[PDB]
Amino acid sequence: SGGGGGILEKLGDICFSLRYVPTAGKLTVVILEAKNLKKMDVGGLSDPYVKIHLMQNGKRLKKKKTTIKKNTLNPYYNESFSFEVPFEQIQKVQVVVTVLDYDKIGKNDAIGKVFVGYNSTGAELRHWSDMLANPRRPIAQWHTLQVEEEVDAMLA
Ligand SMILES: [Ca+2]
Ligand SMILES: [Ca+2]
Repeated sequence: SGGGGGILEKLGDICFSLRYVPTAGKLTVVILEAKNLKKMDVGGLSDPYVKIHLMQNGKRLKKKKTTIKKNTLNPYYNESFSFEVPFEQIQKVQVVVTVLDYDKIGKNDAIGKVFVGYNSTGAELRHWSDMLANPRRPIAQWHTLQVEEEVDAMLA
């Protein structure tokens, strides 16, 4: 129950898998696809890429990013990323996933973001809990993107 703050924001959705291997402390995130993304270019679509941050206690510990897909609101990525998180800390971290529009000049604006892990709620918490309940198994799930203002207030 609960969560769902981004549902009516019409920013789009992201699908990714999570896998956690406790013995090795290996956390794997596969960015699969995004859909229904907000348009971010005047006269056009968006040039989306995805950023992943590992966080704890308001600090960005590690940063990864996908390749950029041009001129689409429904990008497919299928790009894998791994992090090292010891099992004693896996319930105390966040994985933050942000979709942005690449612009050749100017700060790249976020479309929206979500996080899973500590302090996550709703479908975000469910995905994380499913990952932890099933060591070694990747679990794929869709998530609704939420405005950065809101998500960042929860992460800070
Ligand atoms: Ca733009
Ligand atoms: Ca752009």
